[PDB]
Amino acid sequence: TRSSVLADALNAINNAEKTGKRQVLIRPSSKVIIKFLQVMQKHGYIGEFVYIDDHRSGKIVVQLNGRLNKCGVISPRFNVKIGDIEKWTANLLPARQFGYVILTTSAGIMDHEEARRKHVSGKILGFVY
Amino acid sequence: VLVQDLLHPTAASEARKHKLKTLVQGPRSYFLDVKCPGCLNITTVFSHAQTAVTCESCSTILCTPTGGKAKLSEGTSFRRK
Amino acid sequence: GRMHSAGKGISSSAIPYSRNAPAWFKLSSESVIEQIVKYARKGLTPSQIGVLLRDAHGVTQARVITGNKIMRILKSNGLAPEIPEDLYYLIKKAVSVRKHLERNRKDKDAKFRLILIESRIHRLARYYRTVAVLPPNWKYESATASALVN
Amino acid sequence: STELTVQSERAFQKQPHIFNNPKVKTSKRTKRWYKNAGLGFKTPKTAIEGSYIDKKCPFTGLVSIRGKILTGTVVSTKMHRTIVIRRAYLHYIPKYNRYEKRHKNVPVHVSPAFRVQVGDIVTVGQCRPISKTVRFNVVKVSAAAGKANKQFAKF
Amino acid sequence: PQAKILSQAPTELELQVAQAFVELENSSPELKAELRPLQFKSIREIDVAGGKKALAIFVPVPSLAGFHKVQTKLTRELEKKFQDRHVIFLAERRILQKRPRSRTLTAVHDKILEDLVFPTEIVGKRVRYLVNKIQKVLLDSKDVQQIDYKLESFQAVYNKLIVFEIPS
RNA sequence: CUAGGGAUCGGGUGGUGUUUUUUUAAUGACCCACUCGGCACCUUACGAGAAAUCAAAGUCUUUGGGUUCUGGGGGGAGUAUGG
RNA sequence: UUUCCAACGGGGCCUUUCCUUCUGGCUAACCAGGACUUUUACUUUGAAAAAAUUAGAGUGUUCAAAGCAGGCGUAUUGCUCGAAUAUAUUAGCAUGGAAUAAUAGAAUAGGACGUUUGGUUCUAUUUUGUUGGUUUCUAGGACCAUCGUAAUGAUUAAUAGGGACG
Repeated sequence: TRSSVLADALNAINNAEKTGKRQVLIRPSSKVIIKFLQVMQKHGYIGEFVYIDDHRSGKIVVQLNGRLNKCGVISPRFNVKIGDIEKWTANLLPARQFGYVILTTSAGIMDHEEARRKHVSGKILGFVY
Repeated sequence: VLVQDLLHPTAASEARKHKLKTLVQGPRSYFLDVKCPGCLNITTVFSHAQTAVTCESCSTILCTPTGGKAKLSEGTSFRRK
Repeated sequence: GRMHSAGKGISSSAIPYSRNAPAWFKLSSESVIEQIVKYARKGLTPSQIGVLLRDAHGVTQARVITGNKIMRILKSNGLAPEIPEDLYYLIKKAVSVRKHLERNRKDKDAKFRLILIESRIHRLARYYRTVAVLPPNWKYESATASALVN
Repeated sequence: STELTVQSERAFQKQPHIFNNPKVKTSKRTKRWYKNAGLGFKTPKTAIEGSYIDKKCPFTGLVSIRGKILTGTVVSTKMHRTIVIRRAYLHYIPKYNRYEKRHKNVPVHVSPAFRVQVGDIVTVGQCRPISKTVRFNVVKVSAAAGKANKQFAKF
Repeated sequence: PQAKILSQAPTELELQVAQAFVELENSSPELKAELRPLQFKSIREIDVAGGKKALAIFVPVPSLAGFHKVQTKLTRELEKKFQDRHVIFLAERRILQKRPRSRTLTAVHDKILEDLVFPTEIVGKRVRYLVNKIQKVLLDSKDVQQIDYKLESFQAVYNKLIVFEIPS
């Protein structure tokens, strides 16, 4: 079972990048994963990607430039206050002056500093670089 | 794989590789619109048939069902698509 | 991954992208609907309907050129089955296993093979009590799993 | 059960101090005191046009509504003129940043104006203490069965 | 813009081109019985570059089943009278008080997606991101009879409310 | 998800495909290809492990796909006691 | 601060992006008035969170630990600074936020857009003539006879399972 399609996402791109690819075929995929990857392309850790479609789940193809070292889901999807995101920074991020945990929230999906900017904090999704 | 999108591969490389593993899904088998030697009425049996066709004029069993695809009785005119 | 079997399997019916009648089949929807209504009043289970007269009359499926699926067809006709198609034939498997259970008493795999079928009938009875297509007063029982098919 | 002409008890159930006038007999023929419950509650039309009494009904009797109002689902209507609801919720533990399923049973008096079933959805309000367990009284029945009156007569 | 064969749902432009609205109940034995019941709501001309307007004919839903058997013939029979203008028949679908799920707000124009052309269906969305910006979506086909040549106005038709590169 | 392979066996196909012979490729079986099922092997180990070794005993300090049962130094001891 | 080139923000509005209906102040700026483009889980801003502890101005208690104390001239009969804030999740109480998870409408269409029409429960702020037995038209809900309404309801057939048949 693919209990989290978002988990049997980027683990696939771990098994592509650590094994040295430039793309992988992600199926299934959701708007969870679609907006997740739009956020990642907006940060530009990964590069250009395309959603191709069937009358089934759907596929995504990514064209990065290497800078995706590691991502991962932080399942279970913990619910975080404003001051407590910075706890989650120093546990599992490389340095202060880069690196993004991202969040799903009632303001959609954005990293924890846009949460600091647009002044909410919501449920965890993953850590991305 | 190096630099090509997978809308832009060598196309037919994965085309026979077990229908659903291809870049999208497309079924294996085919349709046939053929006519019996007893009526010359177009009797569309499926390629991978599971039903032994009694003729529409005769009572002749004009196919024998087998796995994979079925085994017709000879006398069926074929044509393309 | 199979339940109750410990094996891997792919029994394929895959569907390409396009929805409507694509290229060649020249009948209207009314023609194939009245064909399926002809098939439906023959008084057999929907497996036996499809396996014969999707294969002998050029019918693609009962959903693409037709529009209304088969258990929706029979309930608009008054010939909707009691327990639809698959719980009945799993009770038929239970019939076969339980009639071989007293041909010989110590067929020990038959004690193991009834449990899997009985468990899947429990799940199907529970799912058909979920969406309320089975009446939730009756319960499946081995004292009704050999007098209800044949 | 109770057999309206509701005085199956040893003592005449009536509205206290409400006085059906026996000398003058005229086109009144219904002296039934009822109150609003407060808080925007539609009164049940049984209570306007009923013969039951129920001292602890929030629409006809000497109780009141205050402070708390609570949702939940029914269970175990096998008592008389009262139900028990059970509220589920998620306790929190910060050792693990996680939750925990718990439930609480509230024994809440029910009116005869409403008629319920084990599995409906209730909304109750706090009242003065009625018995040991009971501090609540059923005031809105949001039954969400799904209209199975003739739903089996289906196409 | 007046006369006959509709059930009187008028717009201010019906009859300057449409002898099909007046005089194809006169040149038809049984297309008489086909065109005369049909309605259409409104007519929008839409400018695409070259002074090239497309007429979004707001045909209702119950005029698509037998209209497919005349859309092969009628889309060029207004190309016989007015040229450098174009005819595209659109239908109107429900947006989904109490509202259901099935055909919500983009599945409204999912059946306004295949119905720029006819009859070769679809093969799928191929949506690009930084070139949801340009939004590739393709077809597969059997034939070419109104695909592959009038599509460069159809690019400007759709994506405001099967994007038009198709390798046969 | 990735290696990389010549075979296996259970199925599916027939090359202007080679021979007994249904009649060049029939019964069957083949070289060249292709598919999913079971049993295996060995390579450089990218990843590990303390190490023998492991294509999983991986994708874990760059620590979180889901779920179940155990272990906390050696003994005393799977002993006493109780269920 | 006159300000040419681009860049970070949300809004008035618009390319079916309903952003609603409701009208006295009115000729929607915003105030009463009938329904929300569903209810919980989540989170954001207030409020409650005793004082004493913990963090810190300022104060030469001789530095301090302390303490909330105190400083200034013609000392001419007086002048005059203070004794902050930070914090404390669940539970409880208020509102958005519009993902996540949940709960599913409209498969009878015995339902919505019904601006429709016989008929049912109705009806007195009333005007009736001052107040109560006898009434209507009538403001405000529901459906059968009943059809006019826009675009009238089947999100998939899963490289997840259950059947049939070969």
